[PDB]
Amino acid sequence: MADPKELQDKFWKALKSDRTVMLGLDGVEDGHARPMTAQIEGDSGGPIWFFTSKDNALIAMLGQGRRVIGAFSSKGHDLFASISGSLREDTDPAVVDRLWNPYVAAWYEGGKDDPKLALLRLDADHAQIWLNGSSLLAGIKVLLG
Amino acid sequence: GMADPKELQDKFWKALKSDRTVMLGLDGVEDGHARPMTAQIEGDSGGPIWFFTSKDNALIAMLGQGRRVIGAFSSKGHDLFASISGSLREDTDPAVVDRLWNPYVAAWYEGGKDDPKLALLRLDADHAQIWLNGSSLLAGIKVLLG
Amino acid sequence: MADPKELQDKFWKALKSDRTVMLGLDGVEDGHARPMTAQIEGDSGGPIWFFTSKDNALIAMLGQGRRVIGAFSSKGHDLFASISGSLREDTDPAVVDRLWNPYVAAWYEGGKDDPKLALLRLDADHAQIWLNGSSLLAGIKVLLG
Amino acid sequence: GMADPKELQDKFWKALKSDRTVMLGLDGVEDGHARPMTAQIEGDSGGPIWFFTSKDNALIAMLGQGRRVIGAFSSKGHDLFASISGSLREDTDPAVVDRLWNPYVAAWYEGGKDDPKLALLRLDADHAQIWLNGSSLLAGIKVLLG
Amino acid sequence: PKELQDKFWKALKSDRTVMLGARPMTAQIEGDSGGPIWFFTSKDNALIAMLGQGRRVIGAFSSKGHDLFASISGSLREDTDPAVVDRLWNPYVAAWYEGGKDDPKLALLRLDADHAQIWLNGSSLLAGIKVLLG
Amino acid sequence: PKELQDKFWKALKSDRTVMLGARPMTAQIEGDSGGPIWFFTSKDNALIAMLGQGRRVIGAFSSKGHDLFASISGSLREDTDPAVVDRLWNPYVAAWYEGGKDDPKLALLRLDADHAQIWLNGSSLLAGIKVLLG
Repeated sequence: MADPKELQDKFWKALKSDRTVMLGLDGVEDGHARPMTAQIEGDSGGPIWFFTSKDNALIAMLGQGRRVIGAFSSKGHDLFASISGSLREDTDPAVVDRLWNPYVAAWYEGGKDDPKLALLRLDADHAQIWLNGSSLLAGIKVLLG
Repeated sequence: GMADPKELQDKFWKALKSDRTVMLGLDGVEDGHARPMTAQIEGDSGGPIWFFTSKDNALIAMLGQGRRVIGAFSSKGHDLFASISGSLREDTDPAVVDRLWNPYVAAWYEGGKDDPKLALLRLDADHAQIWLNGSSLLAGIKVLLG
Repeated sequence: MADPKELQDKFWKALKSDRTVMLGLDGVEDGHARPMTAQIEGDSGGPIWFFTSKDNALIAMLGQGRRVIGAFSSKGHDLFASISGSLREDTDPAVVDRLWNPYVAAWYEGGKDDPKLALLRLDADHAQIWLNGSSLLAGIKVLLG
Repeated sequence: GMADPKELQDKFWKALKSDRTVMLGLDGVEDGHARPMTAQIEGDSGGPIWFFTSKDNALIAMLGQGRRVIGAFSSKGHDLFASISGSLREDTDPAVVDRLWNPYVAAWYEGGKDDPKLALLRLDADHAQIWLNGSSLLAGIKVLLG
Repeated sequence: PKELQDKFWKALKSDRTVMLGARPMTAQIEGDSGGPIWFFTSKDNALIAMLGQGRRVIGAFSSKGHDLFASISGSLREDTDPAVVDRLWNPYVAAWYEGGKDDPKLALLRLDADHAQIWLNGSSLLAGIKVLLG
Repeated sequence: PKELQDKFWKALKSDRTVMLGARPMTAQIEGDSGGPIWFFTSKDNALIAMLGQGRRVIGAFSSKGHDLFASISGSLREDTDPAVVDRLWNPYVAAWYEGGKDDPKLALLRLDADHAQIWLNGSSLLAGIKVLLG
C-alpha cells in the first residue's frame, strides 16, 4: 500500500516553495478566495502563517476563529489541494521574530515594531490533494502539405 | 492601464482558456465539496464556463435551478489569481456536449457522448476578483566582492 | 468526425513558434537526433528550412536526399510529433533572401553572401502527432500535522 | 564549467526525471516506430531508463536480447536537448514493476500489476549527446524615442 | 526599426524595472508606445536633490525572459504634477502610499528619453557534447 | 550578507549578461563564487582602445526571472592571457571564433569588481480588483 506520508510531503514541499493559498471565508468578502503568501516554520507541518496589516478587512471578522477552505496549486499545476481548518489573528512577537526575513521586512515601514503589522494563522486539520499528471493521447498520422 | 477592468478581464479569460483548472466549492455551506475541475468556454472570452463531469459528482444533486459558487483559479505560472462568483447548475445539452467535445474529454468517457454517467455543469459567471502577482524590490545591500 | 486539419494546424503553429526539430539520419552521426532551428515560409506548410554552415558534417552525407525522422515537441510539452521525409542541401539565394532576418544574420559574418552559409531543406510528406493533456488523479484526504 | 561532462550529465538526469518524455525509435531501420514514452529511473541519476508499456507495442516484438535505439529528449522549457543512445529490451521484472509503480502508472492499467497487457522496457543507456539552448546577442540598433 | 522600438515599449510596459544611474526603479508609461517614462518614488529618495532642473541619466533595461536588452539615454527630473498623478493612479500605485495621492512622502519623476540602443537576444542551440551515461 | 552575495554569483554564472558602460556582454567566472569576471570579445570591439591600463566601469545585471538586480562597480582591462584562455576554453566559447584560440580577432577582458549593490526582487500579490464578467 502507498502510505499517505508521501502525499503530505509533496504538499508541504509545494506549499513551502510556491506559498500562495486562496483563502475563502463563509459569510465574509462574498466568500471570495483571496490569495495570501503562506509561511511555515521548518519544511513540514502547520500552523500556516500569513503576514498582513492591522487594517485588513478579515481581522475584524475572525474573532476567536472562523473556519476556512484554502485553494492551493503548485506553480506549474502538478498538484492541487483543498486545505480546511480555522483562520484567526495571532500577532505573536515571538512568531514574527522567527518568521522575519528581508522579503517580509519589505512589506513594513517600521519593521517588526510597525503598529500596522498583523499576522494571521491557519490551523489546518486536513487537506484533500489531487495530483495532476500528463496523459499522452493516441498518435494520429497526418499528411503534411 | 494594467489595473483597468478590460485588461484584467482579457488576461483572466486568456489564462482560464489555456490553464482551465478551477477549484469549485458550493457557497454558504458546511462541506463546500471543493474540488478541481476543467473549465471550457466557447470562443476566446465570455461565459458560460462549462465543466464536464460524472453524474455521481457530489455537487450535482445540490444544484437544482442553480446554486451560488466560488471558483478559485490560478494561471499555471502563478502570475494571476481569480476568485469567480456565479451560479452553477447542470445543463447537459446535447448540442453543447457536441461543440465542447474534444479528444481530451473523449478520454474520460468510455461510453462517449451517450455515456449515462456524463454530466455537463454550467457556471454562469457573475463577477470575479482578480489579483495579479507583481513584485516588490527590496532595499539594496552594498557588499564587497572577490 | 474530427477532421485532421485541426491537428495539422496545431502542429504548424507549434513548429513556427518553438522551431527546434531533432533530426536523426540513419547511418550518419550514430543516428543521433541533433536539434536544429526550423524556419517555414508563412504560417503553414513545408518545406521546413534549416540555416547552417558549409562545413556542417551532414552536408557531405546528404547527396540528392537522405530520409530523416524529426522529433518535435512544443515548448511546454502539450504536443509531440514524429516528422518523416527527406533532408537535403538547397542553398538557394532566393530562399535565403526570403527567410533572412536579424536573428539569422547574427549567425553569419558576411551576411547573405557569406561563403560559409548553407541551407538545408526537409520535405516532410507526413507526421505522427500526439497531444499531451493533463489528467487529474482521484483526490486523497490527508490529516495535516 | 557548464560544458564539462559532469554538469551536463547532472542537468540531463534532472531534466529527464522531472520531464520524462523520450521519443524512442529503433536504430538502423526503415520504420523506426518512433513514439513518445515516459522515462522512469530509480533514484535521481543513472540508468537503466525504464518505460511502462502495453504488450502490443510495435517495438516489443523486435527487441529480443536488445536492439540499439536513439531516444530524442527535450526538457519542458526547451533549455536542454539530449539524444540518448543505448540498448532496449523487455524486462518485466515483478520486483522492478513494484518499485516503479505509482498512481500515474496505475492509471494506465485497469488490471494493475497483474494486467496481462503490461510490459516494462529497459533502456540500458550507453551515452548521450547533450545540446544546451543558449542565446545569441544581436547587433545593437540605435533608435530615437518619443 | 519601428517594429524593434515597439518591442522595447511592450517589454518596458510589462517588465518595468529600469536600472537608472545607480538603482532599479519601476517605470510607467501612458499608452502602449512612446515616452515620457514615469517613476513613482518618495521625497526622501537620493536622486531628487541631485536632479534639480533635470539631469542626464543612463538606464539599463532587460526583458524578463532576457530576450531584449536596452540602453536608454534621457533627461530625468521631478514632475510631481497632480494632473499626471491622477491619470497614472490605480490600486497598485495606491498600495505604495499610506496617505494616498496627498501622501507628503510621494514624489513622481519623468524621464524624457531621446535615444536608445536595443539588443535583441535570440535563443541559440549550443554545441552538442557527447557524454558516457552511468 | 554572505548568502546574498552567493545568490548574485549563482545568477551571474547561469544568466551571464551584464550591461557594462554601454553594451550587454556575456560574463564568465572560474568556480562558483568570486571574481575576476571575464568577457570574451573581439579585438575590433570599441572598449578595448578606450580601456588602456584599465578603466572604471559600472555593470547593470539582472537575473533571468528578474528576482535579483545588481549594480557592479570595478576595473575593466584587456587581459588576453593564453593561460586563462586555455582554462576558460570550451566548445561554446570555441563556436564564436573561426580561428580557435589563435584567432587573431580574439580578445579577453577581465573585470576586477570591488563593490556591488544587490536588490532582491520578491514576488508580491497586488490589490484585488473586482470585475463584472460577460
